[PDB]
Amino acid sequence: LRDNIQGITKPAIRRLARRGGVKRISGLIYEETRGVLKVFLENVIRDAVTYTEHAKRKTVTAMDVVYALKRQGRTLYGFGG
Amino acid sequence: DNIQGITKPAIRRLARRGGVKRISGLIYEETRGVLKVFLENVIRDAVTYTEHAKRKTVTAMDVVYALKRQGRTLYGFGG
Amino acid sequence: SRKESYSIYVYKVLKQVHPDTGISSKAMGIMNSFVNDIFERIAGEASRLAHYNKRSTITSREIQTAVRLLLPGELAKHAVSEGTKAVTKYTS
Amino acid sequence: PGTVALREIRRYQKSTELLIRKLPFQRLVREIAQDFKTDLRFQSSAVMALQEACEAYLVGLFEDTNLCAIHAKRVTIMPKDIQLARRIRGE
Amino acid sequence: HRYRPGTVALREIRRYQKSTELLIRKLPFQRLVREIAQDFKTDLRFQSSAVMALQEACEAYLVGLFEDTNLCAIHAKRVTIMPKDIQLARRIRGERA
DNA sequence: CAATATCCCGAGTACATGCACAGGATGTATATATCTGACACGTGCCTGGAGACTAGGGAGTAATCCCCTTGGCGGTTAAAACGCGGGGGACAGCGCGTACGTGCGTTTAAGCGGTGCTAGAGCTGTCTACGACCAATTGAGCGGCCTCGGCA
Repeated sequence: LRDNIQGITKPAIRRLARRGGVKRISGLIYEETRGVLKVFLENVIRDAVTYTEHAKRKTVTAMDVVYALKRQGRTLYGFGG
Repeated sequence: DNIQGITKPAIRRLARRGGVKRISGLIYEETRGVLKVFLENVIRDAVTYTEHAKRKTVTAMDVVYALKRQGRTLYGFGG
Repeated sequence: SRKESYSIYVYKVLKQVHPDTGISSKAMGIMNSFVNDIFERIAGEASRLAHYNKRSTITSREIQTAVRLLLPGELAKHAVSEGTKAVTKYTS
Repeated sequence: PGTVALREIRRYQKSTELLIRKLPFQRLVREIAQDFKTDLRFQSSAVMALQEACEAYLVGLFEDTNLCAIHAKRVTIMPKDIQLARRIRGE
Repeated sequence: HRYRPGTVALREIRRYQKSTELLIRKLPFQRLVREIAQDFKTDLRFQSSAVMALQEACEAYLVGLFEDTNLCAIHAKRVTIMPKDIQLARRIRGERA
């Protein structure tokens, strides 16, 4: 895959920011926030793939990512488990 | 009252280990607030593990298990 | 094969407290997750309590303690007062 | 002046939609998994369950980041605030 | 002879950041954990080593709170710590609000 | 340059530690065991691919002044250092709990047969909620009429 973190386009970061309650966003927040999101994805999808490899599956499934989240103190309600 | 025996210079020592140069005079009576609530939250659990087992002295293991529960583990007294 | 869920007891309890009201399916999955999260936390803490005291069983008191640790505040003294209804009725 | 930026707050705090475009986020998660193993397949609900957890982390970080900008007497958030909010949080 | 304000504060850092000894007096902290305990169960007894594991955990909490507080004061251009700093640190770590 | 301080080195200092010892409880060792689940076999689904198209968004730019940023501000205390107070620190013993052992007997697990609760079924069969549109309201700014204060 090419460079797909650039697909978290600047306006989308502003939407997330706007939800969070902030008025004014310096231009260096965009390239910092992509950095934070890529580090979070790495540390959850690694666990989700290790739960997958244990079961001899190829397809990653919703319970794998939910168990991956559950161990990091970041439990998600909505997809079971 | 017994909480005022967490004397001003003791707070300064704790602070000095933490690396702060200069301490506002409002920090003394405010810091006592956070110590008093922290002790409140682990003694509730330590006396809970005590009352469970019917004994009526709090052991080192009780305060270890109380601290372990709240994510503030100590290695020292019995893991 | 059957899949099993708590989905009917949460609905049954909803009609206990809001007789006109309902749940959307997506908002059922929340309760069906929440209710089994609190199951696991009680089971896990009650299990450790038996182990620390080197018991094998898990009687009522091995759970009433696990609730009185795990719940935050008024919910502890309410849930303890609620569960001691249930077993007191059951043992008659 | 300075009012339309504030009008957006009242919009996005009322809606509960997902705020990142779906396909661009899905192709990023396929990229990041390739260095863990080649030729995964992702279940369509797994990709959603990532997105729902990401947005809920990002928006929690901007809530905790703004508090730092207020502390420095500013309005504008800056990377030094994100850095503080992550260091003090323990990331 | 008399030093400059600042000189002795940095001398104290290099002292208490090199020792590992306990910083609160024993008896005054032992009185405090008894008073907070008797509000929850009357006529307790403590083992002599239980109160030590309280103290060694408290000091290590206080010292961590200050280390995370100073980070706020430094960010806010000051060097002096003030209550408004602790309220920020303790809110981002999710303890109080 | 003077002074307080940290650094450094050797004497003299209890006990801590590492060890040797007796001995006990448990890890081993062998034989037996079924059954977990490994493995093998197909079942059938979705994960994926692959197209056509609009319209939403995204990116870009332009103009610009808000907000940040900086300097210089004036005002008051944490720090410094000392004097100065009482309080944290080191021994004598009581007996109460904790442990631990004994015999306390409550309940669970298991295997038994019967049976009704639940959870997958529908186009169920609608119709709450979901857009779609209309209508009201307030508020703000721009014209317009009219007393009076400073000037000929």
